[PDB]
Amino acid sequence: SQGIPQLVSNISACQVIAEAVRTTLGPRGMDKLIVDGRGKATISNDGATILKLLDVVHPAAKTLVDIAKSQDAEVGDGTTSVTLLAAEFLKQVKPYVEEGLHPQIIIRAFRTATQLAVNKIKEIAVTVKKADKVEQRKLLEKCAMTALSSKLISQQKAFFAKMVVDAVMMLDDLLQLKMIGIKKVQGGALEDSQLVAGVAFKKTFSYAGFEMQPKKYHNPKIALLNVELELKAEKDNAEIRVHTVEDYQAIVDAEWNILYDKLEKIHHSGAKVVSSKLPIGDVATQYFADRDMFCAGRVPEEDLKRTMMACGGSIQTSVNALSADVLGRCQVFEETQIGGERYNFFTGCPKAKTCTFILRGGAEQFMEETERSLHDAIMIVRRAIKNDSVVAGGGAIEMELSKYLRDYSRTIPGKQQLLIGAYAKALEIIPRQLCDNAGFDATNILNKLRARHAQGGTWYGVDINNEDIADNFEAFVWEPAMVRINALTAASEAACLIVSVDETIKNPR
Amino acid sequence: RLMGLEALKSHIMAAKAVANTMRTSLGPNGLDKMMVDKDGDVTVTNDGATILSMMDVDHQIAKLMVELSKSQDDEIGDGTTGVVVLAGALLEEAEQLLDRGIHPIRIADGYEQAARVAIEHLDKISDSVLVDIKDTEPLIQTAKTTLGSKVVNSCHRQMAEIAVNAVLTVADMERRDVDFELIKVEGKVGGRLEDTKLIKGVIVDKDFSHPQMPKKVEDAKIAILTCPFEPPKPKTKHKLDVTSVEDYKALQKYEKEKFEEMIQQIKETGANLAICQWGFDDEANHLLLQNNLPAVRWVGGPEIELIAIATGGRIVPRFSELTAEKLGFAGLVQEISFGTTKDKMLVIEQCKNSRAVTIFIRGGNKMIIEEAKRSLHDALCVIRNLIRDNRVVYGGGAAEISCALAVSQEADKCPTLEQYAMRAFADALEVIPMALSENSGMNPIQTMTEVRARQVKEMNPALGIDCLHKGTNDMKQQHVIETLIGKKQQISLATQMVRMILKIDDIRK
Amino acid sequence: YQDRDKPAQIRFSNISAAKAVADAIRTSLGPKGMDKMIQDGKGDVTITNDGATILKQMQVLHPAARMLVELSKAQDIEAGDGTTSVVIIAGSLLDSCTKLLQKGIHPTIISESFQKALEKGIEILTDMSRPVELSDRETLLNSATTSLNSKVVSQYSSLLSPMSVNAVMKVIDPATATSVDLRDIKIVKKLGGTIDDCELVEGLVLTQKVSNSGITRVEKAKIGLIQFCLSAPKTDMDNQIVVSDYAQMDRVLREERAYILNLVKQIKKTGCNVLLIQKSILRDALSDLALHFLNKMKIMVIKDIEREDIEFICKTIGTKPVAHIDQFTADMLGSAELAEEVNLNGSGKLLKITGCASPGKTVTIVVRGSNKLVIEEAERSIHDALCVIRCLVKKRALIAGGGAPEIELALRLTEYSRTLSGMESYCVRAFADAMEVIPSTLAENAGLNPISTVTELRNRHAQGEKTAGINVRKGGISNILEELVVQPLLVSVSALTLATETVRSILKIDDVVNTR
Ligand SMILES: Nc1ncnc2c1ncn2[C@@H]1O[C@H](COP(=O)(O)OP(=O)(O)OP(=O)(O)O)[C@@H](O)[C@H]1O
Ligand SMILES: Nc1ncnc2c1ncn2[C@@H]1O[C@H](COP(=O)(O)OP(=O)(O)OP(=O)(O)O)[C@@H](O)[C@H]1O
Ligand SMILES: Nc1ncnc2c1ncn2[C@@H]1O[C@H](COP(=O)(O)OP(=O)(O)OP(=O)(O)O)[C@@H](O)[C@H]1O
Repeated sequence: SQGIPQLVSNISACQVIAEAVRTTLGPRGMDKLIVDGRGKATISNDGATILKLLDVVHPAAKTLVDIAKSQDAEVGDGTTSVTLLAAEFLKQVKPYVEEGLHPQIIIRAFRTATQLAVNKIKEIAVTVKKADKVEQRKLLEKCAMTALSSKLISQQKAFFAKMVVDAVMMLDDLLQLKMIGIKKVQGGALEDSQLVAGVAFKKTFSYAGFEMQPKKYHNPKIALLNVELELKAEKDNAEIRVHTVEDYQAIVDAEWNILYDKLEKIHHSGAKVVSSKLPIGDVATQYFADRDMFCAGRVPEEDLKRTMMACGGSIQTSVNALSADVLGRCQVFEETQIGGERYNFFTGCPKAKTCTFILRGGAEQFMEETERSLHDAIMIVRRAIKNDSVVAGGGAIEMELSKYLRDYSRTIPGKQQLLIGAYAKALEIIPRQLCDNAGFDATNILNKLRARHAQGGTWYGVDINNEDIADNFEAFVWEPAMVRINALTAASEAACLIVSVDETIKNPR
Repeated sequence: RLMGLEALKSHIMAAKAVANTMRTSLGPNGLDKMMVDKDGDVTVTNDGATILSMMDVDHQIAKLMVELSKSQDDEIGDGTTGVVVLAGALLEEAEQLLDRGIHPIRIADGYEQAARVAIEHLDKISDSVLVDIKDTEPLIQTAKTTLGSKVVNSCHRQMAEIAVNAVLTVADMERRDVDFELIKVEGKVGGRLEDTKLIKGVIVDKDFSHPQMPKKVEDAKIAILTCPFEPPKPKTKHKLDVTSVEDYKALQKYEKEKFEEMIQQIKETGANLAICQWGFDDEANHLLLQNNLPAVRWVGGPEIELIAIATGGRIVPRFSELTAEKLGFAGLVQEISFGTTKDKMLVIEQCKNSRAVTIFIRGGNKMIIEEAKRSLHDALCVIRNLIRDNRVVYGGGAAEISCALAVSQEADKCPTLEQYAMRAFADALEVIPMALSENSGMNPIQTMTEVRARQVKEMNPALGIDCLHKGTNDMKQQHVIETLIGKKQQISLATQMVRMILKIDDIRK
Repeated sequence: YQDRDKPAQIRFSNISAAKAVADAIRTSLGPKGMDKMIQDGKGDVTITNDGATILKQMQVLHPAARMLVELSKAQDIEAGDGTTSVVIIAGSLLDSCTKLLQKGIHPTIISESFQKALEKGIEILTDMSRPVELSDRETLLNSATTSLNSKVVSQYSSLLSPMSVNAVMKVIDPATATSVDLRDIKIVKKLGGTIDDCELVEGLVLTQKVSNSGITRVEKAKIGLIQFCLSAPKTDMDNQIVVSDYAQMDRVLREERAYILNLVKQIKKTGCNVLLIQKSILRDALSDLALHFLNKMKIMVIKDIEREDIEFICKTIGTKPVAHIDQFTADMLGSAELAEEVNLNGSGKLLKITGCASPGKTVTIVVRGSNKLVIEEAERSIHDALCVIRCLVKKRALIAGGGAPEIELALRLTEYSRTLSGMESYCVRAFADAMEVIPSTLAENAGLNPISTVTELRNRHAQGEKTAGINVRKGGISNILEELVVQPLLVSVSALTLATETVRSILKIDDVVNTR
């Protein structure tokens, strides 16, 4: 099949990829349940999470997946924005394919209309650095507030808005999403959410060792191990069966000197505190209490992974390789009683680029709804300090580009008039799906939004809270201009790779 | 690959299959369920957490209802059966609103808005119990009515007395921070229901090595060892194999010289009770009889470590590490014989308001024992709730009908689209007393529509539904009292599970 | 349960058969509603959106679904308007009992509960209505142009409106009498002229001709009605006319002359001057010789009278029909001052009879027009204007339109449900939700959201009054009282009583059997 009907078979495989992430547009979007072959359920609203777990077999559908694979590695998210935009470019030119228009004319007008979208955005993007003489701390407190709006923590939203702007300030210029940790523990009020400057864990170590182990340290040597120091351990045991009854005393003593010589190598290294994923028995916490050493086992490996990056050490499984090359360092080591549980944490690392934000609440649904909004509020205040030239989000930049590409289409004669005029209606998928995913009326909003853009509204968009229209530039809902440029050029390039394909060759194997 | 309204109706039909199966098991007159186990055993129960643990449904919607009951056994305890029925009729009322063309996000946010009105109505019609004084006589009568649903109704007064003292030991009433983790349950076949005892400590089902030992230990000297005071035998198995007569006769020389030296070691150390893993010899218990030394024989593996945490001692593996520092403390160590049954348990009581209680439940049939362990844990969370909050609500369906009247009245004050979600929340809240009338053998609608008329016309306080076929309504006089936190989380976790289901619109395997 | 016998499946068959009648006619409600296309068996396609025609053209054969057909027929005689809206109310009512019958409720308990919702539903529409006067001519004039503006004829709505008010004032004494008969107001239409050339005759106007009687003008007319065919002697049995010669052929012609003149001489003794003959097709009602015998006695000839026109005559002048000449008496005669034939340029050859002087008050509205499509919609505009005056006499009250009493009925019955007890609490809850379909239909037919309009209107009625509703002219929620869309109370208050007795009759039907 070459010519027209091969393009129709590729334009229908584009719909099944866009429909998998059509309802996930927006913070209030619907979740998707993807179940693998093992039987585990995965509920996520993130578009990059769904596309990694689909593994579609169609060759024309594998193109739109690999474009989103390049988007998450460089930018970080926005995989559903580049998918619905690249899909709607094809559905407008689909009745023009059966008319007899060549697919190269689709290419020649997609390269023109994309370059007009770049010149219109850079002429309209406003650099917001010290507008109206405000502090930069108050600007991130307002933009992170709209990310937490219409949520379950709207009663104390002024307190949670100050927590995101304090966590981004403690890091360096290298900002990242994976450096911040979010913990979920049950109990307490909603306003008791404290902040940790460093890495903290739940510390489920409930063995012996009390009335000892001083919690204060100035410059301790942080030991990172994966050894088990239990008496009935699976790796440290001795079973010798004999008839000799004075050898019966020896097999109980030599089994103790196996654990004693492994504990003697810990104190010989000079480590003040020791950390281990495997649990630590009571006779090993007793030995450290005699030599005045701190010990805290049963820590997760993911909490250790953020610890070795900050403290400057590394994880060593065996206890023979414990020396000063792998011991971490910190300046503040304290102990709190947040939520009734013990909490160990380090503060003042030489490589202190990681933190942890503990959540409190009376219900688990009150915590998982926040951490979906907390990771979005972190990337909003990350993009604000990074890119100062921002534009209004919520489909405000899409409705302005639909106005600029419409009247310029009437000034260009030829086959580019009916195509770039269809390119302006193809950019309407961003404000339209914001209404249907929020449950509003998509007819009354878009007809009011396009009427506001003709009268002079250049920053009006779709409000996801109310069923009104509002200036998102004044409502502190922003998006960077360079991300919108990179999302528009990637959408037209992905739409070009489906249109330019005219025949599929399958090798017989 | 299902999307649209046909995928959403597949979720409601799968979730109502779990609700309508457990709709008949609501209340004390609920129809019990037969369960065929995998090994061929057939048990019968009416507990709601037991049904969902054995219901092996391969649908992903039904597995979320199983995931719902993983946390409510520890939080609310009593509302396990009703929360599945409340979640099912909420999706059934959402099915009525689905034909009207409403998006599920407005229904999920509409159910969240209507839930806050029912939470605000619960504490207003509440009543206080434990203000300004501590008491145990009214606290028994509230737990005496709830435990009458199972087959321990003939001995329901005895469990009400010991469960009040068990919760009040490990926690303080003025601190209002109760931990249910410190109260452990046990059981064994044999005896009667009146022999259930409560210890201010940890009791081990182990006997002495000599019946002529004293039945009480007044000294706070407990030695915890691994090898007994004899020629030492290993912890796994002896496996003796004699060589010749010279090996066996030299064994006789080694037996006598350790019968006088190892018992000499307990006097220079200063201990009285000798708890060990293996038993003592027949010739060894003669010398313990003269010098007043008790000993416990044949203690299992994990039974040793649970003694040392309550007594505060340390494990002594060899005889060389025997010191006075590794001793545990206790108030009075005794042994209790349950009538003619030679049980002879190790009763370690501290004679002080301590932080360790274990309730040892007996019974003449094995089917009553595991049903009483869950009934005591159901009574464990009830008295835990009264200390944290003395506010209670009138049960028997009186709380659900009174909350449904305030929701339907406050639905008219909402000029949004979510009024239909609030009116559906009023009729879905009343399905818990409506299934109480159908399970009691009466008309489900005639009993329901006469109690709601009684709560409005002649009297403003709420009345309950006489599901036990008592004299009349107003179960405050019938002493049917449920907690406020158990009711405020009943309407919360049922609403939050609907929002997790209404946000799922695609299952792909 | 076992449930071996199934008598409720016939109730579910009776509900679903009547639900398809109301759901097919639901989108034709309102002025901006969608029209309906029908196809006859011969191939004729006629576009008509009037609900009284589509139910006549549906031709249902189910006995349960036929109960909605005469429900619309009874609304045209009792109120004269509101036709399809009773069916959608009765159709949404049986949809609400589908949820009630699945719950285990017996239908005879719903029948006594829907009557209690009807007794309460009348009380809500009474105090919320606006009482007006019948003697005030400004009220009946202004409220009729507002209802006729939404009809097909609106440019002549300022002319046909005072002609309908002035017609009923000569017949009905204003603000004293309660009974209004629309059969006493005959509308005569003929080709030629415009609608502006109209005449209000206090007597009666006939469409026939006095041919071939050459009198055409009589004073002191004693009008009499004869149903017997004044013709030649005719025997239905076997008879024979014997012939003998040529002089015998002139004798049977004289026998036909003398037999009719013997009947004519019987008319002259009672003083009758105007003869009325019924229309007869099977035999000759009037021969050629009988037309000349009444010309010699100066008696006017009137024939070709429909059976419905006979009802207009006896209430006008007091003439009773006679079956034969031997029963012709003087007591069965009427009274008239003058009878003549007036042939205008556009009114046509009509018989104008003035000067009744008889116990009885009837009027006649003579409407002219050039085309045939002009005068037929002029009569439909008059009959739509005659029904809103008849609805105001029996109920001296006015309410807003656009489904505004239907939202107030859905809110007050919900508050009434919290104070009831027993089975009647849930039936009035289903009665309240079944009344919200009429504003939800008007919200969908006006191009708005059907759920977001009726939900905002319920909150406007809890704080305000019945002024909030759906305005189909501007396309949105506005003040119906300021929009001057006012309907009489008898359109709505009879729509509830007639729909409740139909739902009570449908639910009480248990089994359907066929006899022979
Ligand atoms: N508060 C808001 N109001 C209105 N629209 C919003 C809001 N937040 C996000 N959006 C819409 O969601 C889209 C972004 O989707 P998404 O959050 O999945 O990607 P992202 O996280 O912004 O991108 P990246 O991966 O680059 O961080 C934007 O096009 C924007 O229009
Ligand atoms: N004696 C009683 N009189 C009236 N109502 C009662 C009585 N006991 C329980 N209830 C009602 O029954 C509800 C609990 O239902 P049900 O007994 O089916 O669950 P449960 O078996 O207690 O839960 P679980 O399986 O976790 O023990 C409570 O909400 C309470 O209102
Ligand atoms: N001028 C108007 N403005 C707004 N709504 C109107 C107007 N006239 C009628 N309606 C509404 O339309 C409905 C009737 O619509 P339609 O014209 O299809 O039927 P009808 O023949 O006038 O009345 P019925 O259905 O009772 O016979 C009524 O319920 C009324 O509320």
